[PDB]
Amino acid sequence: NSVPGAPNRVSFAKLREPLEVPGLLDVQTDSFEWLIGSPRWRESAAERGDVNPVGGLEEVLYELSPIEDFSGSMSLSFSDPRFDDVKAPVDECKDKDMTYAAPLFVTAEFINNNTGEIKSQTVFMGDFPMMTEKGTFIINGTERVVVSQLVRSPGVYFDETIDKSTDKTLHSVKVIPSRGAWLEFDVDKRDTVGVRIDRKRRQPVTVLLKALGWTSEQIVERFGFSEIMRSTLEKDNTVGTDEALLDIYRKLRPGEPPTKESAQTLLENLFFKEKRYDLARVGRYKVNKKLGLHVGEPITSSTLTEEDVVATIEYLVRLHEGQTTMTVPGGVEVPVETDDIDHFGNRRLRTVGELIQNQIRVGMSRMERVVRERMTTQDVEAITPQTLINIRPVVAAIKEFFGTSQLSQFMDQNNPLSGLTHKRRLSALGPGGLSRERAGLEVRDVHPSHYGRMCPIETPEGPNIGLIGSLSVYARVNPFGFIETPYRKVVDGVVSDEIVYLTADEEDRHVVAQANSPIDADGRFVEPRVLVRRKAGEVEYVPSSEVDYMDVSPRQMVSVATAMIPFLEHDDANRALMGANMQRQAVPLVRSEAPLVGTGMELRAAIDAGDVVVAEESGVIEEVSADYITVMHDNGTRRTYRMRKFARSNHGTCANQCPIVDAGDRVEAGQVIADGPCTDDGEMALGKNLLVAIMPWEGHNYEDAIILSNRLVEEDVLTSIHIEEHEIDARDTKLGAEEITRDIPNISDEVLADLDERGIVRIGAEVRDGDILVGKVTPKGETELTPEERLLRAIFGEKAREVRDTSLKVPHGESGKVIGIRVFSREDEDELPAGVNELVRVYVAQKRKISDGDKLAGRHGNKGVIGKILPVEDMPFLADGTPVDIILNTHGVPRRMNIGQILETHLGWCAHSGWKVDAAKGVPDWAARLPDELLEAQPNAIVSTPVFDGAQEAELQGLLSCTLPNRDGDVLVDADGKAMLFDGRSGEPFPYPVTVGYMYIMKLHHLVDDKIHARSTGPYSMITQQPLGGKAQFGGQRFGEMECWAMQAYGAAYTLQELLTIKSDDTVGRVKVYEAIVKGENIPEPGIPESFKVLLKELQSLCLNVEVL
Amino acid sequence: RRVINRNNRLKRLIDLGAPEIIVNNEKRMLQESVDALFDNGRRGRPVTG
Amino acid sequence: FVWDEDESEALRQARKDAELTASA
Repeated sequence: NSVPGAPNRVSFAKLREPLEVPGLLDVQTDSFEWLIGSPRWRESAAERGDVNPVGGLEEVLYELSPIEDFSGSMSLSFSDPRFDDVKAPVDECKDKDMTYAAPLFVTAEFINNNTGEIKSQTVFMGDFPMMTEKGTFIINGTERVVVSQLVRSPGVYFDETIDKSTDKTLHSVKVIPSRGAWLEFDVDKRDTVGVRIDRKRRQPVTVLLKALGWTSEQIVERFGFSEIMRSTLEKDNTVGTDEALLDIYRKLRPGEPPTKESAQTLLENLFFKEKRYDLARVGRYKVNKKLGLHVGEPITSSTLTEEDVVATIEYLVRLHEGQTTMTVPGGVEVPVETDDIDHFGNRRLRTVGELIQNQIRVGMSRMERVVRERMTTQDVEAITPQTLINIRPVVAAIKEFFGTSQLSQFMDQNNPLSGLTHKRRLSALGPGGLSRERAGLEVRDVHPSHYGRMCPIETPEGPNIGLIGSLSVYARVNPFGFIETPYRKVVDGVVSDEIVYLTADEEDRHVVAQANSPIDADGRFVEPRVLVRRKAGEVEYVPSSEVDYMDVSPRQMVSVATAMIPFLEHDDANRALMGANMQRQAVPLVRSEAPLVGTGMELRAAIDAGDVVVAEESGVIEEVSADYITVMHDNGTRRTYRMRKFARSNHGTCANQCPIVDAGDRVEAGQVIADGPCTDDGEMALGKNLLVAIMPWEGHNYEDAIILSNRLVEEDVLTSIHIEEHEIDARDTKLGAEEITRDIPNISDEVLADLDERGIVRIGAEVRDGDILVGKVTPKGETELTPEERLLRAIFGEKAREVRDTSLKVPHGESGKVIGIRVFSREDEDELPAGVNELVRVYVAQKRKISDGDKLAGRHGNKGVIGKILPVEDMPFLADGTPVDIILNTHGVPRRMNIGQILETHLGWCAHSGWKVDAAKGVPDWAARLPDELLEAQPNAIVSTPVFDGAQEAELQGLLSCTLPNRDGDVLVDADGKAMLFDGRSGEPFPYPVTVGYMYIMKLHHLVDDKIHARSTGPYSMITQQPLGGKAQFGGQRFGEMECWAMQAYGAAYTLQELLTIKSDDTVGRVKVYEAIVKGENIPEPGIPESFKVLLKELQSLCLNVEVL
Repeated sequence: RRVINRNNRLKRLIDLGAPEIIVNNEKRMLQESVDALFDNGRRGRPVTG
Repeated sequence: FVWDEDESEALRQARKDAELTASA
């Protein structure tokens, strides 16, 4: 529905969602946006209530600004928070290699304090990181990608703690103010007070409490019952806040004349210093959140308060003791209890500006924390709002930040969603964040909540799962890093047709209704009783009659990627998420196809590619051609909207962007306009709805073995091309520099008879390996040779030159046609790194025509190598001739799970083949229901279904029974799954019926050349001359130690030894036997651990002398 | 080096002669520095580039 | 008595040894 270019992949909606697809993607941006704070977002936020939100900026400004000296006589302030505007299709930078950005102006204002005066100055600030419609930032035509680090909400937090000693429940809580130090109270073993602050032994609190002014009375009074503390007033022995205080204070420093400071100053400072003591408003906010506190209090500050301090303290006491709720004076009550890290309300998440903002923050700070410095020194008088500016270091970082911004991580432009996934991708680790070398599984741990939060399934994978992820599906997330699941907030067998974005918490209080659930068409789930998670998410049954809220659909904590394959309910999650991640590693070959089957996700998902040239106006078409297309913006109005092609990925792939229609036709904004990449008929082309079947065969689909057609070739089905950029600079240095001529020493002809006038050939030109390349050259040196030579040269007049004959030449597995020409000169002004005056970068096609053996696959994780190629003929094949797509061993699924593969595929041939319900007279019962409408399948046509919703077996099965028998109204197929092809070879019948079908799959960014290597020899650590592994190099595989042990298990000695010597780095035998070799002869028998020799020396060295004899 | 600077040095002192202390000072100082040779802050403040 | 406990021990060495550092 709601789809301009809509077809219909007819699905199986047994259900309904009034709700509809959010926009995801939005995300950050918005932030950014908000961070910015556009009168957009401004409007945005602005709407949906929202008092006085603020572009993540200001703030900045005001969180410091305005300004002033320490002399209290020069007053600066700010203003004009804002920017200018970019200067490119970005696309420009893209090509133009720089990054995309737009200038910043802002208008602070200094003011004397003496006279007090005026120094505004709408100062420029910075051209700036300018996002993308992809909501992104492709530094210098080059973007990484940032995800947010999950972050359990900071704050003073609570628990019981037992002591096997006595087992007593020394509960407690910390304090953790942003940037504010620490200080914590803790159910003492023996009486009483988990006093000490951010690591200071312990005290009698009140010494601090009283220390601020507290008659031991006042407490006991308000705090005698409240007896354990009474002990505190006991052992507290010492008195006089001050007496303490100062004494404390020593407890602080320690050792120092307790000046009144000791009596207060820093103390307050310490944590009454929003000057520096600076928790988090949201926390701040929290806080109240903690405890129905001031609450009625649109507040904001680091305003520490002994007030609440003690408050929650006696909270402690009251609890350790067991006590439900209770209301502090005024402060409405709170049911007592510890806390949790685990749950997610415990647990916010970060976001750009936020970051940024932090970054930046110090940035100014920094750069800021200077004018101060200078402010002063910067004599009064003529010292303009300018005079003292220099954000430079800011962007320096900032800018920089990206450099280092390890979390910005180059968008794997391998497929769309893949890139997506990358988007929504989410963890909580790294810079300042965790260091997996320190985190208990729990980190990875499951837990209830979780639903409607992030794909249960997917995750990292190596030592990595339970560490990272994304969102679930819908539920937006807090203006403060917390999900926003709306719900079927039910009402009296009549759910309240109503979103309710929810932070798990709260909520937690509430009643877990069930999607997939039969209402009396009214909310009135027709049963009296139901189930539902409870306090512990206690997925508990119950009488329908009682919940507050149901849900928002089925399937939600899901991921998109998650959201992708049915039969789940039959299939290994392991295997699953496996396929999940898998999913991505398709490889947009060429053909473009969609599984005739597949849910709705799909392009409606894919649309969220938001990539395809896609309508902008109900305009009629206009001129068209594969670069763009003029667009009759029917307001007269037009715009030859463009279209890209032949431009590499992060992974070597075109810019292709295939059209749709006709320069004359007529259509309307937002509707499609032209695919391109992973973009089958407006849709991730992703595989091949492909026959094949069931046998494990002649041992070739065995142990992962895999048996594969061939026609394929021919068919071509399997290829695209791939892209290196091809670079090689012209440099500058000692003996001269790095020329790029075309002349060359005793170079072959043609070898040159090929390049351009002065080096490399010309675009779209074919090659191979070795193939020389550049037109480079460099001075050689100056250190004589043997007369012998020269002489020799005199002998052959080959009057040698003297220049470091230098250039480039094609390595291995390499060919195609000329492309790149990023020949960019320093000298030609083309800014570039030192000692260089230019550089080109180039590209070449190569259509990868799919080797067998390799690996592909599709849904049901159901990965699959690519064993053998196999000619057509020679092939089991329709009794109607037509043979397989390939075949399939058995076995795994059993010990695996994923049989939908089976079903789905049944299905496959089905759809692929269509049918019609011959319900006629009446009803296929199992029919008697369901998307009726179908009734049939026009042999082969569009077919989707819901996730946790779709027809059934029997049905499905019975669907089997159903049919669109072929030409000869035939169905070699059995209402059964197993027919009986014969042999494209020997040919005869088979033993028994033949299970078979079809399956779209996908193809792999992982094969030989990805990893096709060894190494005969090459470079060698100018230090530990080991195989200098490298590009030019094959690396030359390293070796293991066990291994060695293996030897041992034999003792080939030598062998190993040898190694150690040889290929290890036997300078000699390397040379030496290398010779031998060269001379092929009873090899220079293994010598001596040489070096080892060193040792000795090495020893001696320390008076160490000794010896064997 | 260092050493060299030293034996060369407080050595080269010798020769001259004076309230030794001086020499002691180095001397040990040397020793030390040596030791350093042996290992660094192994004793006391390890030297650090 | 609102003292946690092992200020000594630790503080007593790091004091002690600390001195020891004063040997350098």
